[PDB]
Amino acid sequence: MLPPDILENGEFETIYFQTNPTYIKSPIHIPKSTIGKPDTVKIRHFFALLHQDLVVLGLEVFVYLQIYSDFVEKYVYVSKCDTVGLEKSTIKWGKVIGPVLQYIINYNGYKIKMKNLEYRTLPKTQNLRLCVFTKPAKEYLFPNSAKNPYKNLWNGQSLLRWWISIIDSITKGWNNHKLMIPGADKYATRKFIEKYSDWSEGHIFKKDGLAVQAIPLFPDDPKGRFLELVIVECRYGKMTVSRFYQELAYRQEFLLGDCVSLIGCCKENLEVTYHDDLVSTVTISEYKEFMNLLKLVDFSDRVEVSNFVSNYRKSK
Repeated sequence: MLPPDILENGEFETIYFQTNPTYIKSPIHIPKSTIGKPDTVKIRHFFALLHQDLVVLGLEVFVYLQIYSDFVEKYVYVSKCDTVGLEKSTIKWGKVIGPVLQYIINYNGYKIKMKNLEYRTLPKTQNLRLCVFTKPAKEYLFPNSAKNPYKNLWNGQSLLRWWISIIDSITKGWNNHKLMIPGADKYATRKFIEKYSDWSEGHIFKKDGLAVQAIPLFPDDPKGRFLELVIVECRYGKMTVSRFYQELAYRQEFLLGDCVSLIGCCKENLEVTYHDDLVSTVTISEYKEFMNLLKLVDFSDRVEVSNFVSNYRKSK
């Protein structure tokens, strides 16, 4: 999951666990007329890097498996990524996030139970979709960490350049690499990807039809927050994909934001082999319990951070 260069024989330690694969309703609205509706299985991935007894880096990724008869539409959604900054870093965190995210993208050892009415076998043909949004918040995962002396505080453009470099390195040979900065003109968006030959402006989802039937609603996604409003306000039967992205540029999160951008990459018709890889798997409640404890930690306080790490090491 990580190179020996990064883990110096235990000076560093990883927290990594998945939720048990859980059936959910589709994040992309399928009609009820829809013929051949897929089953959607969601897996949460949490990764954290530890240096001695302190958290230094965190990454949360959600994997959605839209299981059809002959293939899987596999969506990999980066939920949150953050650093702590209590110590002088010494490590370029892209050299950790990259390999970890690539591991999560390519993981195919899920223990999926059969749909009711022993483990379900996934189709081998899988179409990958990697979905990332960039928005320079101060503390995505680690509260009060923006106060730390060695935390790098992104601006919108530097965070986008950082994510483009990471995603490009782990999506080599993929069918497309799409970047959209809602509200920016094409020339400004093109500047970020001028040195990336495989990247183009736009998005990866279906270009026409209703937006709710093409664009997935991910949790805590600026894109998804507008999709939520379209559904609540009952505009889901009228707003096209084109009109959605047009109006997305005028949302407060984007128009008042700092280079808030949306990245998508696809790889089509990848033959995957099932390969179990024994990792820590937890119930959803145990996952949320961990995440709720992490939200109550003062990550400006080495005492509270070391205590949180100590309590997790006890629970395994």
